[PDB]
Amino acid sequence: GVKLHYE
Amino acid sequence: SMKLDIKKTFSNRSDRVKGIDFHPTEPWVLTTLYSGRVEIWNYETQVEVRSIQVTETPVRAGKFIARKNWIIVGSDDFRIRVFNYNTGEKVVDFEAHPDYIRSIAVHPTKPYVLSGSDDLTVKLWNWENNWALEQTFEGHEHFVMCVAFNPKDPSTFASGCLDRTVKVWSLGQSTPNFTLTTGQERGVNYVDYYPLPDKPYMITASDDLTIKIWDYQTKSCVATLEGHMSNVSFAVFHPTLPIIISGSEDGTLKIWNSSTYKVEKTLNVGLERSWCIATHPTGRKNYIASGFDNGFTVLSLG
Repeated sequence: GVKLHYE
Repeated sequence: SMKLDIKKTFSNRSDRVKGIDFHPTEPWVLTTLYSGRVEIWNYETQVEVRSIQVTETPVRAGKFIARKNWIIVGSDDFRIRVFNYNTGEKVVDFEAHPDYIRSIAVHPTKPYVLSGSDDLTVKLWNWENNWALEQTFEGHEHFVMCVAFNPKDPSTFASGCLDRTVKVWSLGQSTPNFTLTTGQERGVNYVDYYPLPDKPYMITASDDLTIKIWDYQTKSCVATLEGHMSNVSFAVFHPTLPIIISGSEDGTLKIWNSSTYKVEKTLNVGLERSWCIATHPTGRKNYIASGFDNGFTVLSLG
């Protein structure tokens, strides 16, 4: 799934 | 107005630095990297003290526990690990949350560690009780991005969350003493306490480009600091100088006057996006350090 604040 | 005499003490390039911390008595800085590596640098001699490939995943959180000669680190593989920095020994290694660890805070006197996670919780660990999970704090509704003890009353702590709130909690109690509805509509990435006894202040930073100052007794917003041009990764009060230091995905550090709340200096250190901050805990040389996409820098102020 999409992970916010991935960076 | 302010006289700032900013000197670069040491900078080195590395993979993206997500966590950073100063040792209180040795001239060392810890960096934790997106590559899964952690580094301890002596910033006076400019020599690496120790480094460890901890994991293959990002290590977003790292702190010294100087009274135990340890570093503690948390990573996207869900695990807390502790290493003795004199020997390299791995003291403990356990799954702390079922999701990313964003932030670790260490109690100033008791053997307590807090971890904040994408699992929506903060957890309290006691290293003098076999690293027991002593408490889980539930109530946030999105990723917990930052945890910090109140240095003047570390029976309480604050969590900052992408649910747009800060919650302040008491150890041993299951609901927040209060929740600050920050009005930072893209979430809270960072929360910090003003460290001196004269002001009961906290500070929050957001993807909405703002920094806000809060009085934790009145629960009111004292000031909003605008000027960053992309997500604000952190904002802290300096322990000895009357300034706030913030950093952003705009590539800058900003130093703001802590009485007028106006910007005093913008620094582009040339390492692309800024992610993390540390202030030397005794105010030695007024040192600060920040971690970026392309490395870290240690600066002496005034």
